[PDB]
Amino acid sequence: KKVKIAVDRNPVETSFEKWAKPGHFSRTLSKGPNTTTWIWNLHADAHDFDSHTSDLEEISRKVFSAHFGQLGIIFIWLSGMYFHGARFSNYEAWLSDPTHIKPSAQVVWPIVGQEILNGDVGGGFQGIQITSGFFQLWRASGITSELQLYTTAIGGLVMAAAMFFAGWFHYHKAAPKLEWFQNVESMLNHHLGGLLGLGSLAWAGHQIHVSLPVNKLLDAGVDPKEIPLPHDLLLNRAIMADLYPSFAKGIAPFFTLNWSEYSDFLTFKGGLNPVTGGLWLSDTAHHHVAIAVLFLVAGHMYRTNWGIGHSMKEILEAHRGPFTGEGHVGLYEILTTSWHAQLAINLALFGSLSIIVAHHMYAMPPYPYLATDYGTQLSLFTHHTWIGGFCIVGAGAHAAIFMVRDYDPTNNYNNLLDRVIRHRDAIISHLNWVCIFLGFHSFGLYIHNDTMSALGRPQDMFSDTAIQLQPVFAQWIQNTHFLAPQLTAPNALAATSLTWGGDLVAVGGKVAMMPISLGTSDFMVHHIHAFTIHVTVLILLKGVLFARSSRLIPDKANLGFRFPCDGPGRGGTCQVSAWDHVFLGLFWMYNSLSIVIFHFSWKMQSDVWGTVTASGVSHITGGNFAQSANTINGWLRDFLWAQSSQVIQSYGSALSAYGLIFLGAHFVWAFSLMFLFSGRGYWQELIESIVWAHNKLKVAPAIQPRALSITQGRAVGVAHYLLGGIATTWSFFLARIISVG
Amino acid sequence: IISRRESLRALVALSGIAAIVTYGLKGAKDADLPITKGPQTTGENGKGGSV
Amino acid sequence: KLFPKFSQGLAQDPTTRRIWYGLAMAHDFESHDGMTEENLYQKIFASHFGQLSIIFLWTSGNLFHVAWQGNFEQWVTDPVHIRPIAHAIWDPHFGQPAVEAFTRGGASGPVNISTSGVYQWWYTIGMRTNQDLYVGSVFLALVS
Amino acid sequence: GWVTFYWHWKHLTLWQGNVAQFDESSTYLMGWLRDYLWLNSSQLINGYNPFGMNSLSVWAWTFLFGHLIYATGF
Amino acid sequence: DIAGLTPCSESKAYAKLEKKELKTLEKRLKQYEADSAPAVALKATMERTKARFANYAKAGLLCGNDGLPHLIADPGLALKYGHAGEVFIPTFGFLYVAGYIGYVGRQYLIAVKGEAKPTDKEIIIDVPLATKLAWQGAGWPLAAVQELQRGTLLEKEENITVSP
Amino acid sequence: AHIVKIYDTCIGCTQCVRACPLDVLEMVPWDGCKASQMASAPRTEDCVGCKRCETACPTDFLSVRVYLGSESTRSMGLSY
Amino acid sequence: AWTVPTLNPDTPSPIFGGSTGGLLRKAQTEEFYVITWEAKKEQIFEMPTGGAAIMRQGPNLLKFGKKEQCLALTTQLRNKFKLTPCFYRVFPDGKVQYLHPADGVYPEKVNAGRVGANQNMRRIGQNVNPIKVKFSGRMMSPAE
Ligand code: CLA
Ligand code: CLA
Ligand code: CLA
Ligand SMILES: CCCCCCCCCCCCO[C@H]1O[C@H](CO)[C@@H](O[C@H]2O[C@H](CO)[C@@H](O)[C@H](O)[C@H]2O)[C@H](O)[C@H]1O
Ligand SMILES: CC1=C(C/C=C(\C)CCC[C@H](C)CCC[C@H](C)CCCC(C)C)C(=O)c2ccccc2C1=O
Repeated sequence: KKVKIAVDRNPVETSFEKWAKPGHFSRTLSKGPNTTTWIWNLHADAHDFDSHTSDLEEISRKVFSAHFGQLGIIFIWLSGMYFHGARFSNYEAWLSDPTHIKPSAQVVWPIVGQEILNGDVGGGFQGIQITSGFFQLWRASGITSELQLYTTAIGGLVMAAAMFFAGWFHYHKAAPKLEWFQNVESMLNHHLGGLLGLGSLAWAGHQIHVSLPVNKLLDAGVDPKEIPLPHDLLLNRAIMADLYPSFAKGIAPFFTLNWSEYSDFLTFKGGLNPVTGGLWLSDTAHHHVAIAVLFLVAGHMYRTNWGIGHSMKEILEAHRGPFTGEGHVGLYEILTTSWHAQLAINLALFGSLSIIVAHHMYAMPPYPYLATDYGTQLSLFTHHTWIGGFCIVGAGAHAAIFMVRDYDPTNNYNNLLDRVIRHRDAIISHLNWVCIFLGFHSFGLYIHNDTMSALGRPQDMFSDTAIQLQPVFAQWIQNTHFLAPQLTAPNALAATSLTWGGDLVAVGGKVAMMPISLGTSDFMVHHIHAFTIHVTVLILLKGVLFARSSRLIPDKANLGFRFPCDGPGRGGTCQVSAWDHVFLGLFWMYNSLSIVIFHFSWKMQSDVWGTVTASGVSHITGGNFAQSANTINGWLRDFLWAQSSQVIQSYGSALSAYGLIFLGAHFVWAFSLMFLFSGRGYWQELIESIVWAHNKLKVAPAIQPRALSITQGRAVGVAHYLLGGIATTWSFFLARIISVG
Repeated sequence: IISRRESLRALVALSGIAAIVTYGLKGAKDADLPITKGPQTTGENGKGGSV
Repeated sequence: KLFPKFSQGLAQDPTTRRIWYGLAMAHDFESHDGMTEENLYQKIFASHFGQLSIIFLWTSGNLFHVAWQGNFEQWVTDPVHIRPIAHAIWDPHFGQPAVEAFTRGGASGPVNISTSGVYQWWYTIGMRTNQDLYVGSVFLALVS
Repeated sequence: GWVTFYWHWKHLTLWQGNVAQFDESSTYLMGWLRDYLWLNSSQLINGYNPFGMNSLSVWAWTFLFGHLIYATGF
Repeated sequence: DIAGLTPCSESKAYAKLEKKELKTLEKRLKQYEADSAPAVALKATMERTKARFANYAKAGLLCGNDGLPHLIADPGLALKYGHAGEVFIPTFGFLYVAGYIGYVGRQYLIAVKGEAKPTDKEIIIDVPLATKLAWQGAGWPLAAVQELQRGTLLEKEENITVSP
Repeated sequence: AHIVKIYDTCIGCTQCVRACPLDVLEMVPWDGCKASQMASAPRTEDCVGCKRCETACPTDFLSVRVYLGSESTRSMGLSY
Repeated sequence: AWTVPTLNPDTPSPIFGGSTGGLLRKAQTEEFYVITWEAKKEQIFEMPTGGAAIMRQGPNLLKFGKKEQCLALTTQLRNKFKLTPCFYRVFPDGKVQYLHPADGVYPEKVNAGRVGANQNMRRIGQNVNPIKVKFSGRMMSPAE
């Protein structure tokens, strides 16, 4: 059996002896400090497992049990939210009136006057109005009681200690060998089939047998203490046949292939559930069934111990063409003896999945009473774009680390990876052009509209009453996908969302989802998005391809991944390393994603969100997006100034914490400019002047004060730039959208 | 007319002469330059609000 | 090769920072090539004439555009409600709403309200008529 | 910038007449933000809009022009 | 009434703002049953609030044009008019604790340099040593001014310089 | 043409020469050290001034020393 | 025994399909630097201009546009593979100049017969003040 369990018994003694000696992992740190750069290099090099040792087996065991540590912390984090969902919440009261009672699950302690953050969220309850949307998960899960939240919180603590056991066991007691990890055929067969396939089979079975009969009784209208408990929905088939009359046929229509007889509770409805605003749950049930059958089929693709199935070395080495030399030869060997090469491809798509998730959830809101909660909708979009955006920059960072550390010029000869480096000047320069092309022809349209509107020439702007730049292609797709149930998807009862066209869903006198009409302001801002992503690509891909060498510095890989510079010579070589390109890319990721979440938070408030009266529905900001997003001054006036009037005068209320962090993150943002502008050799000399006054009063420390390193003072700078930048928009968005929505 | 460098330097400069010295009087189009118009209705009010 | 006449070490520079450092250390007289201390003080002393001749040409410019395009003779009589005028506007990029929105202060064409406040300084040192302001402009233009 | 924020805003509240609107709000930094920068930039940023424009549009344009040179400095 | 001021027990914008806050709490209190803990919490907020106004007027805090407690940070105008508790008492209540933390941290660094490698005992704080200096540093001004008289507080020009 | 001038505090451990990415430095005999050698810079026409030499000198207040002078097409590190 | 080897361009290049990081128009006007080594066996090195080239047995001729691009090639040819290369400097009038083992022995080891230029028989802390070297024709460091 080439695919087999292979571990090593007791590699590391479970002992506190190495906790006594910090910096024990590295040669350069184990000799103790003499300098405050020791304790920063301790935390910097702590999880740099490739730099501790050279053994790939010892690296692999370290990242395998650290992943149990991250999963074990997520299980604490989930079990916190079910516990704070249970003991300090209004989820009992929220289910009876989920239109007026604001979701709240954080309650503060009345000490310094901070009990004013316990707002009047309704439901006989005081607490911080949450926006993470767990109450919409739980109605979609059919929880209906705070007993169920408490039992799955205890189930979360149990699972977290099991995950902490597992990382302890699979590192200290019985840790795997190297060729266990290098069975990537067996890993994908198990993860596509068992994790993704059987997971969505199991969750569909939760949706068939628990969530569908509970949420059918909630939509038909039953108080949640009167609904049958979901174990009674298992043991009694006669209850299920009352709601969906095809459970009386049992599981006979499945094996007799009479699957059309399951049409009551596996549907293809589409659109939205008009009672609750969310997606249809029977639609999501047939979703996760058909997802599961797809992944279990795809989970039997790769060859492990019997000759059937594909082998990824042969799949890669066969796809070779006349333009690319050897083709994909040698990519299997570098995606199996390098974690950073795995981590780059993983963080790319997993970050790109998060932005797929964010865009597919305002438009197709999967949870009951999710869409009318405008606070949850704004946060669940905004969060999952940022979490995507960091992970995409992490793809650029750890691809560069592959090029510096784990790249092998020997085994990479005239494959794709060798030929990308050999025309890396053509790659960056044609990308340099299209960023400059997108720079003028997207942002200069805004400067044109600023100038024409300031010069009293509104007929010469780029707007709808002026030179019209319509998004012809995206308006064409909305005319097709709304007409898709006509003949291209004839079994759909409605469209796949309501952005494509049609009518709105009114739930509780508020718009769940209405159609989105794209205009010239939507044209300009989508090309702003194309601009900022191509520049973010430009910086990160320059760091990947010029990680090893350039015409500037030929021996750059010998200097490593994270170095400051090569000195002031040849004009200056500040920020030439591949660390420094993923330093600069974080600002453009910040610059790209801020305009994404600004274009979300103002298109929805102008053209989607708002109260409906069946009398000419009014939106939140009155319908002023295409009227005003032509100009930078429109983004200044109508978005950053008009909508800031709920974060600046929110004092004396529960939203006053958002007013503090609005000033708090305006501080921390600007605090970063002390680090982003200045440099070390100033601050080291200033320390010498104050070590002098500490020498004079005999309080000279033994761990000697040094200024922060060159790369560290940059890394402190971009960390406080992003923390002060994002938490500004966090508190701006939430203090806006909790009040007006 | 012009074939060398200093002949072309004269012709570009004299063509810049011939446009601009006319543009102030004959070349200010009725639709292009609203400053070269007549004094229209109002505008000469105080700066607003208070003093 | 010729533009930094002061620094021949910049004249041997084949790159484009030759232009940038020809500008920025052109007034760093202590580091020019062949500079002596008698040659140092003479270029500083003539440059102070260059600063003075700019200031008086600048101030004679303020006296001219107020005397010609300003409303100083109208502002003398009512110095509270009439707003001051710096210099009239000729921007051919304007539109017609941007002509009539900048006509203010009782003037004919578009104007700029002078916030520098040289009317209040001139009104209290005896200036009353525009003919007293042209004479001051021609005087400083001679002195410049 | 700190001496001129304090000069201007104590003089705005003096010249408007609401001399107590400073002393209530100058004691804490939100009143610097929502009563001096937010409140007094109402007619500035309205120098040009899609409704029209007025005499403040040359100072409205420069106010965005100043933010542009500033950020180009970073 | 020291510098254009007034006692907060005597001003009326102070009492107007007290009645402003209790108005906001009571119109927030009205949404709940009289047994409910979201109303028990708000009535406990009021009795912390109303005692707070009673205690600020009890201490004789100075209000002004805005009806807020204004502080007088000058001895001779606080000692004379009975306001040393505003600034002049906590300016020594602080500077006891401040130089306490300084002296304990001083004595820990002085008594660690005579060792094998003192940099190790700035990571790993000798807790039986550090707590011992923590308790016995409680008379630190009595110990510092005796060290101030010797010349052992100030190290001489053994200190490190660049180019004098 | 950058100005590289070294000093008598050299000990001749020749780490500056091995660190120089442009062969500016070489090792000349000199009796003022145990290793009987002191560096020399006969090729400062080729120097960029990237200061990899004086990142590598062990001696306090570095023995090798680079003064950034006037930049030719070799000092700016140009393939063009 | 050693003196000044010459060049023939007949010697074969490494097998490399060409990169865009190679020479530029500076090679046709100013200078370009060629590098030679004698390889024992056929193996795969990294080009300093990005990519990977394979060396062949015998002499190997390669050309670059910088001096660091050649010495960052010998650095991985001497430390990794224990070869002994040497690179030259070719001018577009055909003139060639010998550069790296300029007296045969590599510059980390003493040749006892190379001349100690650019040295100060004094300590770096014993420089003069810039007031003494002021007005030295051009701007001048006190370390001269
Ligand atoms: C799957 C996720 C993942 C994983 C496993 C890694 C793993 C690694 N990364 Mg990596 N990275 C990721 C995502 C990931 N990264 C992303 C998303 C980015 C883009 C932001 C980067 C950018 C990046 C860079 C630029 C570098 C690494 C480095 C490293 C290595 C060592 C990290 C270390 O020891 O730091 C230990 C952990 C810390 C020092 C903590 C950092 C403190 C953060 C910045 C503060 C923020 C915390 C919180 C959000 C703020 C609120 C806290 C509150 C108290 C205020 C290790 C291989 C380094 C490396 O390989 O060096 C050669 C390196 O230089 N990564
Ligand atoms: C069908 C079997 C199966 C399943 C379900 C998984 C599941 C998982 N593997 Mg995995 N793996 C498998 C087979 C399987 N593996 C095989 C055969 C190999 C060898 C080729 C590996 C090698 C491997 C590596 C190297 C890594 C994983 C990781 C992961 C986790 C992904 C993290 C995530 O997305 O959260 C999903 C989380 C959940 C679904 C929560 C449920 C967790 C369950 C209870 C544990 C997984 C089931 C377990 C494999 C069955 C054995 C039970 C145990 C008692 C013996 C996830 C728990 C990564 C990880 O997180 O490390 C810990 C990781 O680094 N796997
Ligand atoms: C608002 C501030 C600002 C501006 C304008 C720029 C501008 C630019 N950056 Mg940039 N940058 C900034 C802040 C800014 N940056 C910050 C804060 C950082 C820190 C991390 C960076 C980091 C950064 C990197 C890392 C990169 C850029 C890049 C670019 C260029 C791409 C855009 C382009 O070509 O469009 C064209 C220019 C504009 C749209 C500016 C407005 C000009 C208008 C439209 C017309 C021009 C006026 C006209 C000619 C009239 C002239 C009058 C006459 C008298 C002269 C461009 C030069 C990328 C680059 O150079 O490659 C493409 C790149 O790689 N920048
Ligand atoms: C993990 C293994 C995968 C398979 C999943 C098994 C999960 C365990 C579920 C056990 C719960 C009991 O499930 C099962 O109980 C009863 C006994 O047939 C069935 O109940 C049915 O059968 C009884 C006798 O036949 C009658 O009262 C009715 O026909 C009807 O109530 C339920 O339709 C079914 O839900
Ligand atoms: C301010 C600044 C510094 C100075 C920052 C100093 C060195 C560090 C800031 C304080 C550190 C975090 C020490 C404070 C906490 C210590 C652990 C001591 C704790 C003692 C009590 C507070 C518990 C730099 O070193 C620097 C370097 C490069 C570019 C820019 C800069 C820069 O802008």
